[PDB]
Amino acid sequence: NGMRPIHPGEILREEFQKEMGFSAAALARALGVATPTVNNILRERGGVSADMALRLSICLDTTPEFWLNLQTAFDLRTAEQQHGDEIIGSVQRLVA
Amino acid sequence: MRPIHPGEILREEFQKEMGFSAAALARALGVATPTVNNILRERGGVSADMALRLSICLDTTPEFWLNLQTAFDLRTAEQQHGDEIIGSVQRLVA
Repeated sequence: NGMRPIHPGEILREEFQKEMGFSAAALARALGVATPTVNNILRERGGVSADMALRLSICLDTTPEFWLNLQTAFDLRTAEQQHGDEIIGSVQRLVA
Repeated sequence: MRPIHPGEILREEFQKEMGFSAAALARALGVATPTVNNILRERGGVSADMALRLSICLDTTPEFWLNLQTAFDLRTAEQQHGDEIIGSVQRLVA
């Protein structure tokens, strides 16, 4: 298929939210961002930016790489799933 | 630590080394020459799609490029909005 893309919002929701019990608005206030931004990420609609990842790391006690690496892994897995065969068929390696 | 754009690594460690033109790279990548130039000139970032293309083309992993991009964006964010971020975020209370 292969392995399912994991949106950072899934981690935010399943591992942080489900346990700590915060609302979207509560998280937003602590992040210093607007609630709709948080709403987008939790619903896995919007990605995590460098600014957001820094905010999350302070707010939830993580590194900011944790979040951006989740984002790029998701984005890569998605690009592979969506465009992987087309890319493999159209790119030539360059050794000189 | 100041930021390193992935395009600098593409330009200095691959282009300068192997001596290809921007156009030759774009042809091999299956993309437009201005798309390559925007990275080489450090005006734009490397997307997942571009990272995949580069990885095939230059025998790298795609993560190699994305992690360079992630590092650049974080370092940049910290350098320009770090104080603003520290001043506006509170540890969430469980």
